Amino acid sequence: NKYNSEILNNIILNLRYKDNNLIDLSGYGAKVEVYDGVELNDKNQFKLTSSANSKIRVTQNQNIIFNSVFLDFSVSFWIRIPKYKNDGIQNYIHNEYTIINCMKNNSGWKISIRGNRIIWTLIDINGKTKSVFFEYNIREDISEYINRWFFVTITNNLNNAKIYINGKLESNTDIKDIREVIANGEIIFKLDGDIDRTQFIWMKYFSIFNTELSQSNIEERYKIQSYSEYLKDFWGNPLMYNKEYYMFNAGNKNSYIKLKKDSPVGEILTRSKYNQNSKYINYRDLYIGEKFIIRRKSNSQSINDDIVRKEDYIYLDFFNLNQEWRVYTYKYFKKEEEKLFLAPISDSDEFYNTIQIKEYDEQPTYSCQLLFKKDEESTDEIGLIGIHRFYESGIVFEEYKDYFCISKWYLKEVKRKPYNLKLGCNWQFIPKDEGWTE
Repeated sequence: NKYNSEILNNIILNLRYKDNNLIDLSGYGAKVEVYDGVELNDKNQFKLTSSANSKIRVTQNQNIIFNSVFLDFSVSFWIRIPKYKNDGIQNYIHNEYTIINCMKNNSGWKISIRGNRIIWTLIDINGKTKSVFFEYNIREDISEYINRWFFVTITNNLNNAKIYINGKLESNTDIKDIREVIANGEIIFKLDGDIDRTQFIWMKYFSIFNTELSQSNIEERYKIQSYSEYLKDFWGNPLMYNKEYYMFNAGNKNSYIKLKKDSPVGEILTRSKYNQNSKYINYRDLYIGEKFIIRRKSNSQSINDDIVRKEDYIYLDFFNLNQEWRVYTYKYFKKEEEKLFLAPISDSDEFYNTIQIKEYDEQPTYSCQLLFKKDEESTDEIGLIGIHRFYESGIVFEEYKDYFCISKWYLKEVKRKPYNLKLGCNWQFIPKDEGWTE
């Protein structure tokens, strides 16, 4: 409809990937210099490292007779900040480093990071300062932010500086007392401060607007830049085939899958937690439970790797001590839910092995759903993969226990609006990542 141009309104700088480089497609033609230390890929993601040559310099229109200033302006971008090093806590919490700086005659703005806090700073013509920040908890079991791509938007008008995270307002600072801010300085993208040589930042879709973006407009941009045909992993990157993944359940965040001893089923256990005793941090381990791997079903030709897309037909396997086993459901079960069947790769006609990976959520998410159908062409849906607490009435036992299950119930629950985010049928895949050490 070319009606999707709405999120381009008032844009004055739009950094985009093009021919192994970054260029401003705003139409105002800013000069962009990307140095050799900046890693760039087609997916619009760029990485800033500790290297001196890891920087980006953007030059804007020069102001000859008068000073160029902003009244209302906004800054948009996605970012992924790696988790702190357990052995480098002090440096993480105390050393602030600039990631992006835009100033001329000591006036302008900048974005800096101090540990788990992202900071927006304004400096007027007098040197007067004002800051608004977003800090995410580092003592939480499962963080929605640490080492995961998330959307940032900072808007400014003459009275308030607001920080929006993932389309929602998180912080606000009264800036009425701050004066004019020089806006045409060079914009330097580069890590600057006393940082660990291993520190890095990933950023994507950096843009500036010469207006105060509305929440409504920010939400739409959030939705549009979150949209993709491929599914994503726990970190927000594209989901792939033939890649080792630990499985996470949105509905039961502190649980993981473990092949139950002496059984062909997966039991659900509680995640181990940070063992040391730092008073600053806490988290549940993520690299635990069975190591799963997604294999392409339909047309399996020399599968070495690749991207998983919505509606793809797959095989959900996992390694049982070097051997690659598979996840199945019995073609027959009468309970509302039953235990999934874990076993070697076979063609048995006693159970279903084909899964279709879906996305029932209409809003941005990194979760997906796993559905077993009679077959690819059939519309008879068997059930969705999830977690359910069964009742093990032993002759003396009398105990309830969580199992990796399939459920007929979910099939109707995923239909309810708004889409249920708390469902135990929402999964996320976690691959080892340099940004997360435990």
